[PDB]
Amino acid sequence: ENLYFQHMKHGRVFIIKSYSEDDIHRSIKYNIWCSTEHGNKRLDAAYRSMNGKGPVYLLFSVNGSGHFCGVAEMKSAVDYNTCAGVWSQDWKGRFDVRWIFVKDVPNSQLRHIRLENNENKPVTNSRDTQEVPLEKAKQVLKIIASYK
Ligand SMILES: CCc1[nH]c(=O)[nH]c(=O)c1N
Ligand SMILES: [Cl-]
Ligand SMILES: [Cl-]
Repeated sequence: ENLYFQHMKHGRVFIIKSYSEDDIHRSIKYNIWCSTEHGNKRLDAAYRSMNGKGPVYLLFSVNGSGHFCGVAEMKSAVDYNTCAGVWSQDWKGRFDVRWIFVKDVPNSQLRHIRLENNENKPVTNSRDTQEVPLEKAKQVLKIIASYK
């Protein structure tokens, strides 16, 4: 048995959807990310209200790719006035992350997990910065960690 994830009771988990493999590569290399304006606001609020009591996890997936590509933890609030044009298309600001898992996990492994906060759609049909309920997030994390 593996009961690790089933015992975490603090933490918030968001889907990250990127159009760009370049941005993913840059994020892994430099441990930074940037979302949309409303995406940045959502993550920032979750980071600041969490007050170090638990992690904010980011489950990354390239739009159209058919798989998730890894997991990172948010590691700073959003800095909204930073150098422009560092990403594939010319985004306002930056926050620190720490990538803790880089592995392709097919959507087939995950599509049976549905989000009650998103019309019961499969977690694999999420938009950028879709939040995941913690009990579903525990299931997703365990599948990602278990995939070979
Ligand atoms: C700048 C990183 C980023 N952030 C986002 O929210 N959507 C994307 O497609 C993407 N490449
Ligand atoms: Cl890894
Ligand atoms: Cl699919």
